[PDB]
Amino acid sequence: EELFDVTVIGGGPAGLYSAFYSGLREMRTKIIEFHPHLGGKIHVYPEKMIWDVGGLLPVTGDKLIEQLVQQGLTFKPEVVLDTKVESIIRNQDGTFTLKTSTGEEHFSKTVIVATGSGILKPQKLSIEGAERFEVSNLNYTVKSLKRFKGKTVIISGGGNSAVDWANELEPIAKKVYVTYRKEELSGHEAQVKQLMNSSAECFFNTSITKLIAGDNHEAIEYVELTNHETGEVSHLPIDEVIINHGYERDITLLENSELDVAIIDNYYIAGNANSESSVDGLYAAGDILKHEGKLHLIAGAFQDAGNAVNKAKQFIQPDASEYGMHSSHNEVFKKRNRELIKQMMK
Amino acid sequence: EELFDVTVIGGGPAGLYSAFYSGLREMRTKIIEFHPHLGGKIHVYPEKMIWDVGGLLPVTGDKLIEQLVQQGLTFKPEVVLDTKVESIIRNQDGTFTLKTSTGEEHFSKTVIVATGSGILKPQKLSIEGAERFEVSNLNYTVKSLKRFKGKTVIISGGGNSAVDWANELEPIAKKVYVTYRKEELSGHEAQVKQLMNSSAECFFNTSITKLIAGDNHEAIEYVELTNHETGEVSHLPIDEVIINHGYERDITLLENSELDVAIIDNYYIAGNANSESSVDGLYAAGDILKHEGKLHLIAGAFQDAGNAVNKAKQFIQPDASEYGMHSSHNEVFKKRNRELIKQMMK
Ligand SMILES: Cc1cc2nc3c(=O)[nH]c(=O)nc-3n(C[C@H](O)[C@H](O)[C@H](O)COP(=O)(O)OP(=O)(O)OC[C@H]3O[C@@H](n4cnc5c(N)ncnc54)[C@H](O)[C@@H]3O)c2cc1C
Ligand SMILES: Cc1cc2nc3c(=O)[nH]c(=O)nc-3n(C[C@H](O)[C@H](O)[C@H](O)COP(=O)(O)OP(=O)(O)OC[C@H]3O[C@@H](n4cnc5c(N)ncnc54)[C@H](O)[C@@H]3O)c2cc1C
Repeated sequence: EELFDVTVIGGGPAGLYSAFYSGLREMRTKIIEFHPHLGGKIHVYPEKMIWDVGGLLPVTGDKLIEQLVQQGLTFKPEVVLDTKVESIIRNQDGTFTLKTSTGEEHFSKTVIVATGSGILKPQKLSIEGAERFEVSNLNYTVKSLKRFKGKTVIISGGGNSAVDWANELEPIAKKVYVTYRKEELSGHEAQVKQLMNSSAECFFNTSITKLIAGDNHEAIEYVELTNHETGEVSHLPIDEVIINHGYERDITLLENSELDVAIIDNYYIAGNANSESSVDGLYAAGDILKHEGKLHLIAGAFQDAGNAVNKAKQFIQPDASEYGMHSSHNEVFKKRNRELIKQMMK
Repeated sequence: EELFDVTVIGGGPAGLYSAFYSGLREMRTKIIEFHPHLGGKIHVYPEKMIWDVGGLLPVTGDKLIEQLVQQGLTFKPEVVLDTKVESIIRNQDGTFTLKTSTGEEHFSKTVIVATGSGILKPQKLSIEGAERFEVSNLNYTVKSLKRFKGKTVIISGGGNSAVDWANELEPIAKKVYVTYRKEELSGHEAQVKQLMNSSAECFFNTSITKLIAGDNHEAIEYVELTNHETGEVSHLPIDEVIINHGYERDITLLENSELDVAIIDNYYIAGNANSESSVDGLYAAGDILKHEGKLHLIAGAFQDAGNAVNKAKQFIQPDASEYGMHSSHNEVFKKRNRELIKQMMK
């Protein structure tokens, strides 16, 4: 059949390294991700420097996502993006059937749940036809600090990530505006006092009411603002717009599944130090995995993934070795290394 | 006193990441390594490509040692190189005294044992004054493939690690010689048959009996060979000499200690999923740590190290958080990020 050895639900660090290590151990591997892009929660902070991945000199999240996606695809898994896994069923023969929000079905000998803290969607701007500018200069994350160098940015919404974004764009942007719909910027008073003594201009009881494209482009050239307590309707020229109205979560995967998988605190999968859940051949890796030695770092996701994959290989092939062969000596990389070495000699 | 918070014994991946994460959590950190150079077992294979470190695109061991050492020194720990720790003593107050082969003493609130598989020294060539040529062209490891491009190398010894080197130098070197003192090349018949089908010339019952330097330099220009069954004494011009007569191990650290530490299989530290040993404030990380979920990868060294450090911080400061703050938002990196961002904006 179309029966995979290992199917990975989720495309963040845990899922990607599962796909990678599953390929290192020569299993037919699939990875299913909700978003149209792989990478996981790091898409929430692609502009920050990341210092605590073992062996990485500091990189931005954006560059880290690049490296992880490349590593996850080394063995060319079946990649199913734009797909919400809706439920997991354990068949009587012991294999698994994954049902997507479409009803489409996937089949696997083992499943590695790497859904992290779930499906995150940024809450969209409820302005008529605002999606036109998503392809240009209407953002829901700070994709990179350089993107905003010398530009004029307005941030809609307060608190959440808003105060933190403004504080890191203040020394980079030409000007930073913040518009909040309440009275006080809903952060913690530690970082809101630096925001107000510095080069950020705040508008309270205001919201964006129309995105005005250029007569020459389709980028946002001006923005219309509206006061909720006085009533004034002003216009403002900007180079970039960033929306921060929060995130929507979807964690329904395991509730919607008929599986006696043990769950901690109504969300996390109750696992052991080897990433095993209470259902045979169903493993958890990454933020979804909870056990007494779970390390709440990206570095821990790699360990969960490797432990999960190593268990899956022996579930499928009992006489398989219990540990994967070190990459430095694994012939699985012979041809790939061949070209890399040929470039190393100039 | 000179009482450190965390002292790390061993400077490989586990030790290096312990020092880093110990610095991330703002503890006075020391790291002690036997060799003149940090890096650990990766120095045994600095010429190989490493694919399975989470988030690293394939890089050589040489480059990985570079990256790990830089990360391990991020917070400028006290680095004691060229130093063998001989024993660990638990003081009455619960702190620790580490005694070096000199008798010098180090003091710590916690110890993180990251000694891997022990102190490794390559078995030296027992030829009079052969160490003169170590600084020139007599090597005991393949430091890099490019070093040997288009060169003529003689490799002494015929063990399984001898055969592996020749097979990766065959398509790079101009010519490869292999000399073994026994009758049959004591590898496994899988790669020993590949050795003989190519441009590698083997000499059996042979060993080097004198190294002949250049009259103009002091590198080895010719090498003297001797047949152990015929008796011939031939001479051979070579560019590089590589000795592979095996390694000497030193694992006496935990036998020499009067410490009630639980040891598995007469070597490993018997730990839990949080890198705790049976002695309070004494942690183990990396290849020395054994427990049911230990991952035998560099990737696992990072998890062991992080879990150990997080436990040490709470051993030293009970009210400290049990998880270290994520690097992407940790003010401890403010000044360093300041400089990096200034370079990122051109
Ligand atoms: C703001 C912030 C900063 C951080 N900074 C650091 C740092 O500096 N260093 C560090 O080590 N860690 C950091 N972390 C932690 C790090 O983000 C997590 O450890 C890591 O992202 C967890 O990886 P994961 O793959 O387990 O989960 P995730 O990264 O959340 O990946 C889950 C993926 O699976 C998808 N998914 C979920 N449910 C489904 C479904 N039903 N069907 C299909 N796909 C689904 C999601 O869309 C997502 O793409 C930070 C976290 C946050 C929130
Ligand atoms: C040939 C080979 C290839 C490998 N390839 C891979 C690969 O591709 N991927 C992968 O993930 N893993 C690989 N590994 C495994 C990897 O090398 C180990 O997982 C890793 O080195 C463990 O790190 P460590 O810091 O725990 O131990 P080590 O690397 O052994 O570090 C221990 C350090 O402590 C020092 N030390 C020991 N005793 C003392 C003492 N008493 N006083 C002071 N210092 C002391 C030692 O000199 C050494 O520097 C490979 C291993 C080998 C042997």
